[PDB]
Amino acid sequence: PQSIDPLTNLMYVLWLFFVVMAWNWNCWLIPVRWAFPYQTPDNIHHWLLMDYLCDLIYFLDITVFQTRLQFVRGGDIITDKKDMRNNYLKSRRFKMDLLSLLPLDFVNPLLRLPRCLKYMAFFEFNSRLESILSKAYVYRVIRTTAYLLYSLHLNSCLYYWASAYQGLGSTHWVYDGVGNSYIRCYYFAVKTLITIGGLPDPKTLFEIVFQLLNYFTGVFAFSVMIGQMRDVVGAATAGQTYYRSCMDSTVKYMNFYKIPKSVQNRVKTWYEYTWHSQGMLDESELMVQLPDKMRLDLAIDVNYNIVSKVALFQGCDRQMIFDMLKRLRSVVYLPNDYVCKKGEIGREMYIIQAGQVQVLGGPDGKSVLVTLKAGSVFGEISLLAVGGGNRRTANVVAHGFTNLFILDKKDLNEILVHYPESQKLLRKKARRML
Amino acid sequence: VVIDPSGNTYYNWLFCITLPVMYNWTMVIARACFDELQSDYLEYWLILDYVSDIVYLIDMFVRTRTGYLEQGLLVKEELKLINKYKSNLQFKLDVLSLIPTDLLYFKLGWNYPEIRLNRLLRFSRMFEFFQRTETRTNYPNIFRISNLVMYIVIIIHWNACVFYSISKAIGFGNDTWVYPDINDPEFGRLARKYVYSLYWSTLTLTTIGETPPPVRDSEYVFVVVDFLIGVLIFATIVGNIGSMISNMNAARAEFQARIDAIKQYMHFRNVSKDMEKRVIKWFDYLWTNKKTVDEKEVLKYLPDKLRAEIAINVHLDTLKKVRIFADCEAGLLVELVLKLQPQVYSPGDYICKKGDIGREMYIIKEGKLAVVADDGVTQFVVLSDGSYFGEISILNIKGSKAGNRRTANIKSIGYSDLFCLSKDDLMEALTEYPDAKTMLEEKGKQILMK
Amino acid sequence: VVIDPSGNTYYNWLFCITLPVMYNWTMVIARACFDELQSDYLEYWLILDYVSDIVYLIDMFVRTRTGYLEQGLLVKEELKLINKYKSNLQFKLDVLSLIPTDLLYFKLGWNYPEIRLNRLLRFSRMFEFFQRTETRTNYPNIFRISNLVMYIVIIIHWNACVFYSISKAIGFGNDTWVYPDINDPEFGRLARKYVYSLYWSTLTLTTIGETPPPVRDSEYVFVVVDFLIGVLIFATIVGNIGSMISNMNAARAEFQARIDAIKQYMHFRNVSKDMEKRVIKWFDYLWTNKKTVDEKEVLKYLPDKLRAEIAINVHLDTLKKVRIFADCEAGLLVELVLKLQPQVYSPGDYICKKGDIGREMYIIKEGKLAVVADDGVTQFVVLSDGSYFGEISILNIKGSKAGNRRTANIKSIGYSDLFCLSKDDLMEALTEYPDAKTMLEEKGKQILMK
Amino acid sequence: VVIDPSGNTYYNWLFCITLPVMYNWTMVIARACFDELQSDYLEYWLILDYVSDIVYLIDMFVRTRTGYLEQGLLVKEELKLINKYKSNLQFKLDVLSLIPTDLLYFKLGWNYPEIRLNRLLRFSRMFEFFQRTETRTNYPNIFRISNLVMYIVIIIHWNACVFYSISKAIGFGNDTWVYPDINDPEFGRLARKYVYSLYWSTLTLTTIGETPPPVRDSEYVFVVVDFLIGVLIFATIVGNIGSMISNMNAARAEFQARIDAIKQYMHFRNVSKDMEKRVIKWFDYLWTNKKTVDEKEVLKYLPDKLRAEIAINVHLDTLKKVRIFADCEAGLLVELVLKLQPQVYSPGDYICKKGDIGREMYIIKEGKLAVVADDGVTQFVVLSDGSYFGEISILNIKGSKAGNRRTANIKSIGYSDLFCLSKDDLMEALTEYPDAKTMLEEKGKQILMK
Ligand SMILES: Nc1nc2c(ncn2[C@@H]2O[C@@H]3COP(=O)(O)O[C@H]3[C@H]2O)c(=O)[nH]1
Ligand SMILES: Nc1nc2c(ncn2[C@@H]2O[C@@H]3COP(=O)(O)O[C@H]3[C@H]2O)c(=O)[nH]1
Ligand SMILES: Nc1nc2c(ncn2[C@@H]2O[C@@H]3COP(=O)(O)O[C@H]3[C@H]2O)c(=O)[nH]1
Ligand SMILES: Nc1nc2c(ncn2[C@@H]2O[C@@H]3COP(=O)(O)O[C@H]3[C@H]2O)c(=O)[nH]1
Repeated sequence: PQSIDPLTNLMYVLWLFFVVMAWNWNCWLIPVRWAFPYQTPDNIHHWLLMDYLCDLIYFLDITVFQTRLQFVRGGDIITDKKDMRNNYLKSRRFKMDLLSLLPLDFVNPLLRLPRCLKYMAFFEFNSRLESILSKAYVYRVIRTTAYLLYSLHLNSCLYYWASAYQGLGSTHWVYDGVGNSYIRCYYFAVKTLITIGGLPDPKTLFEIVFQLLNYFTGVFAFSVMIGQMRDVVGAATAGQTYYRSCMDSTVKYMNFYKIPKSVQNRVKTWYEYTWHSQGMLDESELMVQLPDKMRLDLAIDVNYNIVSKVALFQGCDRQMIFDMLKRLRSVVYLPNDYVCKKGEIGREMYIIQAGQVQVLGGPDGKSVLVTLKAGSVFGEISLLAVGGGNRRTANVVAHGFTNLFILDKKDLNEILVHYPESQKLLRKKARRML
Repeated sequence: VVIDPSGNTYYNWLFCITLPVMYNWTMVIARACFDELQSDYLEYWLILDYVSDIVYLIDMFVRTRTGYLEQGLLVKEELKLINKYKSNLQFKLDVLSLIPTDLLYFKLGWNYPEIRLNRLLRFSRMFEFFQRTETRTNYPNIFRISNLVMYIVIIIHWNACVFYSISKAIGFGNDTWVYPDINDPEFGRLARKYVYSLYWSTLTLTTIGETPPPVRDSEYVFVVVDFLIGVLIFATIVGNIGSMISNMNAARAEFQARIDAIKQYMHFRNVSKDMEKRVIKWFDYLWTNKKTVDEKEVLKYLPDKLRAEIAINVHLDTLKKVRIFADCEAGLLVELVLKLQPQVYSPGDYICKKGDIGREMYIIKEGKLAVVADDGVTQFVVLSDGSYFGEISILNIKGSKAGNRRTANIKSIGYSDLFCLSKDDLMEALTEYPDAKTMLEEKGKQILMK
Repeated sequence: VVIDPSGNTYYNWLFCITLPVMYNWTMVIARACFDELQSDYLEYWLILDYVSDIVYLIDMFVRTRTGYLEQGLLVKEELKLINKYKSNLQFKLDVLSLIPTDLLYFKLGWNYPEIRLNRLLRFSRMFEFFQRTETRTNYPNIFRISNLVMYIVIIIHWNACVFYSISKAIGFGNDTWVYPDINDPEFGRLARKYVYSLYWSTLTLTTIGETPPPVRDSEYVFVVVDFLIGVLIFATIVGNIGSMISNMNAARAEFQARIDAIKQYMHFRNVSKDMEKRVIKWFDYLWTNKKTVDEKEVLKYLPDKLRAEIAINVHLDTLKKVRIFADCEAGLLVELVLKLQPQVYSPGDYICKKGDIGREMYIIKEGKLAVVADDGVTQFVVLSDGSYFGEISILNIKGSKAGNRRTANIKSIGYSDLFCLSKDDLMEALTEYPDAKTMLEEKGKQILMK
Repeated sequence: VVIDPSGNTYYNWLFCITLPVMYNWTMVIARACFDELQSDYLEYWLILDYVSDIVYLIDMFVRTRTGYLEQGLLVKEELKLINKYKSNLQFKLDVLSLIPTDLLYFKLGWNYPEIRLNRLLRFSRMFEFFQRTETRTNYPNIFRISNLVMYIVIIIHWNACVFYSISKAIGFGNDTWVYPDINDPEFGRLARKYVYSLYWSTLTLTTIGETPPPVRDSEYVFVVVDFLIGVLIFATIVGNIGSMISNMNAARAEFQARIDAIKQYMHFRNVSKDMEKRVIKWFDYLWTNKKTVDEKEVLKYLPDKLRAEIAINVHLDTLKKVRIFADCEAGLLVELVLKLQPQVYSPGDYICKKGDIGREMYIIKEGKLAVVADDGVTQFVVLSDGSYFGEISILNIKGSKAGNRRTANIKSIGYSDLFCLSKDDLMEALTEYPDAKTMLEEKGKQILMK
């Protein structure tokens, strides 16, 4: 495609994953080639081929692929081929990528350290992989693990360089010289940065200096990795921890006043159902963080159609309807619980978002006049009254766990003073029925 | 039929199925790695494994009988429950758990009991029981700490089994890193084998070292990987334990942070010693009588009806003691008990004063309040629990002597806890039932003339 | 009674009971585990034990004499205090702690001082003293760090005693893990025994290791258990101390977080360097004079009475210099002190502009303010501290031009820390005293006629 | 000129006085403990000490020239500054630091550099410079990392000096724990001495062990105390690192939690897939363009004038394009920009709908507006950056085709960010500037003519 957008078109994610693999090969393979003798002339062609392939990926990305990305300028996405290339040239990431690709002919693998400077591609890949896939905290755990492994990798390479500088097998501290020759240095690195100990003691001044600096760096490095892991697992379970903390605060509140186990069981059941269904403990707390337009659009999608159908609300201003939806509050009623009781007045409009309620009638109740399902609206007549002059004609009982959007008097009345035409229209409708 | 997941019998069955799962997660790997433990108690492990398989079968049956919540309602018909279970991944996990892999005992002998690793796929039942136990128990943070300690024990035990199996594969007594030779009578004991393996597991997972260094590439790889696990998995669980311990004293930490902030403010402003001691006495009184917790923040996320059910039981004595409320209102009190906010007053202070605008109505909960003229040398009458005052400044009578101002002042002897009823909240809760208000105008008519 | 637990006398006794409790928590296990410590200083330990028991009797007498709160009032009746103490669990804990077990000295011998392992059941007094000190002391973070370090020292000392006991039960010198032989002159010293046990406990609990490996199964099990204690119980307290030392300057941390947020906003928005320098200078001024703390968000947890008293006490010098109140009877200042909202203005800042519809009245507490001309160069009147201004636009008066607009513009010559009384809140307070109203109106007419 | 504390020259002198305090807090104890360090470089140490003393004298002079604030005004009077400086404890500390103890070098020889430990009492200037740096630096977390690392280096260096002094007092080579014999040329090197002491201190203070076990009782006591101090230090390091990490991820983790919450809300509420996709794209645009931060919460701590001019400087490109700002009045924007609330709109959103009552007036700073008809295809006119609309509904006109209603369907083409200004707040600003009001009404009448 001529124009590629980052939000979708997962082929962009795949290519960028290939770029991240090339960058990871450069970052992980330069120190293990500079320090260790693994870059033998017997297999130098394999190393050169892999480096040339990574450079080819870098060149392809900087020249033909990145210039096809469409950008936003003043809220408008630009699709022109020349404009995308010009904004790429003006971008900082192209300058970093161009500084990354430099010709260093001079076989030394330490000359490819510019290739490690293409780090903004990795951070962008991180951002999109947080965007595309749900449960992104496991990728953050994997990424912090990879950071710790790369730090251990670098420490192992430095330790092997120091051992080769002093001479392998010269004393107990340096690498003795038998084995895989990389897992031994990685063992030294993992025992040094995390500061387990158990390593051979350093004898010479250079060895003691290296061990001192390595332990001092590794203390802060290990602190950084454990802090990142703690922050990631805290952010993953921040909602769970907050919900649990609120639940046990309520439980100890009811236990402090010796509230009977029936009410406590009802409260715990409501907490469990709310957390399992909504995924959150409050709705207004999330709603107020969103912008006003997004909150209004969310209100329209969920229940504007339901509000529009009812006859009393018909004839209103459009903004009249749009304002009342932002003030509907979601309340969960437990099964076999009376939403409305006969003998008490009504001032609350009830919109059944989920579940079903039963209207009780006949002698002493105990009969179902109607079973209102989701989307059914009852109690609207209670809104339009002088106040206290209306009564619930029949008992309304929640047959199951029912989520109802509620609008109540003196919360709609403060919306009426905003729109006088709606005020007089609702007054005329109220006096017409009575 | 049906089994209700919210019922107590479902939790009892969760406890009854967790024990086979915990036994499988503990003892199967131990018998697989420590072969003597498989051979010495074969007549016991066979019975325990058959009992665990029977309980697994009964659990599979239970999951074909328990209901699920759709549209907030519990399903009662058996066919829909069976279809819902069979269409879920849990049925596949249970089938893979109860695959008859024990028939491989004939081919592989009794020496290899790791054919029962498929039965660890019912970890969902154990996790569900642990999740349900947190809400049910009265000490949930303690249970969560104990569960994390149990997870630590499981990880350490599994690492001990892995280390012993790796030493067995490499060879006992071959090197200084592996477990020593079994033919040694000191290390030949099964208890010694498991306990030394647990020792190595604990010191390697907790990043202690103090173990013989690896001498082989495979040993080096396993040691590096196991310290990696201890840094990444073990230390994360330890930090989680610290987090739960901090959340145990989160209220303590927040209240003490408030006290420290107030004292630091008063330290810089050079507040007098008497006022500082008064503030310290007030905070010490709040801590001593367990009044640090506020019901407004605790009960923030609750339905109005459920919060009414909570608040009626807490304040049952006070609202039944007051004559006007819970006797003539007939439903207005339910609206009032949410709007009332608790407030504590120090001894000797004036809750309300003459000539000051009154914005709320005051209802006594557990306080002793007196009526004084100007200074408090003499008191006309003491107000016991349930007596109400301050309603005159909220609503005025026709032809009132005074308007929007307090007629008298009430002094607080002792530390008085009492409800507050805001003017706008009282207006909202009073416009709904005008009928019971006539006693309030009667009282106002009697008390304003004198 | 009574002892008045909120008083200073009860707190002074809380320290006098904390010392025997800490001694019993510290040295009873030391005498029990180290036989030489009990045997060598037996007279000193007997004297200290008798003193601690006497203080325990006095503490029980105090708890009988201490006064609780019923109906918010202190209880002076002795029999009611006896019934309240005895019905509590604390009486049972004190009795069980004070059961005389010293008779077992005649049965088990003088070398068994673990019979006093009940006298540390009175940990409630020590914990109450620590909770009361944390509120009372001027350095709560330092005291919390010291208390948790004391808990660490107690845990390490107890683990040292346990390790020495396990070495004693197994036998000294039987294994390389246990404490060496007592017959050794270097290791036979009591000081050496205790300090090597302390060193071993410090290595094991602080996750160091560097100890001889265990030889026996019981030794391996105890090492595993104690390393788990060090990782779980010890390191949680360690992390708590780390977080507390990291969060010693909570107000400074919040201020710095605000600085980082504003600086990141300025860096992202490419604001000019001069504006960033001005913001940095303003925040340096805020931090240097300790204006970073906001008493509106700090004192809001206090009751309104005590918050008003603190606000009176802090600003006692500047409100008495204001001529619009605290003049006729020095009683008006109580009402409007809560409505004072403190504001800080930079030099060269026009606090009041000509023609603006001012919604508040500003009372100068700190800083020098100038009445400015139209051009902005000529200043007519320089207003010092205690001089009120901006009182024209708040209230409308008959026969005046621009009643809802400022008659003059006011700038701050230097930094000014002045309150702003709102327009609506002053109307409530000014209606009480008509003399203040007519004085303000007369002064306004006098300054407005020209 | 006098020296102002907020100026950059005071910061420069803070750095120039921190440099000798850096030298004195580290090298003085090193020369005191490492005698070969003092003896070999005696000329260099004498020159550096004399330079540090001269800088201390100049700092004492500067403290007299530093001008504090009385009544928010800089104190330029020399005598008042002299009296203020000498009254503080800092003058006593500076006098104690500069007490001549170099004369004790004649009595105590050249091998006693710890007589200059009184010069460590100027740590206040060091900490004042370091807290001044943290506020003004553009990289505060990098500086916090550097500050913590340098503090750990200083403490490790001091503990290394303490360990070397302890080894010197006990005797080099007498025990395996102490530093080995200095007569051995490999151990006798000064660099070797300092580096191994620093290595021992790093191992002990960062909880690694890997040191020879103590032999003497005093060595055991010192090692236990040093290990406990090191555990506290490592805990402080971990707490600081975690706090810093949390602070860096404060905004990002909160935004991601908001993303997870809105996704869960949409999954629960059966929100349509088109709106869900639009909202996810909206949030991706907000995060990628760094528009998720709000100006109200970050900048609320700033003064109103400072925040207003910051908002002017940030939006300087778009405010000049608006026909009401910097066109006729040139100075309405400084008082009106505080009332502008930023808002973001996704593509396809409707800013206003024809037939709807108007509430705010919209100012475009970025984005493109369609002004679409009812069909949804054709656009009457395109709106660019720096424009304004929505003003004719809130403006009151006696003769209007539509009364207090929107006259067009405004549609955002894509991701338009606007400033909304409430009607009443605009009317407050419009009354003070009648010239700005008249042209706005003329433009409204002209646009309502057609
Ligand atoms: N009384 C009664 N109410 C019904 C019936 N069917 C539905 N309802 C609804 O039950 C509601 C109870 O509260 P309202 O009286 O406000 O409004 C009532 C109607 O919306 C019916 O057959 N009888
Ligand atoms: N004026 C007056 N008020 C009383 C008396 N006894 C109780 N009160 C209450 O004290 C309250 C103080 O505030 P209000 O004037 O609002 O209402 C007053 C009454 O509710 C009394 O004897 N005289
Ligand atoms: N107009 C005027 N105001 C003064 C003078 N001295 C002090 N002020 C105060 O400056 C204030 C500016 O705002 P206001 O007009 O509200 O009230 C004004 C007075 O309170 C003076 O001499 N003339
Ligand atoms: N009526 C009208 N308004 C326009 C036109 N072009 C831009 N606008 C602006 O769009 C605004 C929408 O809200 P208003 O009706 O308050 O005011 C409108 C004008 O400011 C146009 O062609 N006709």
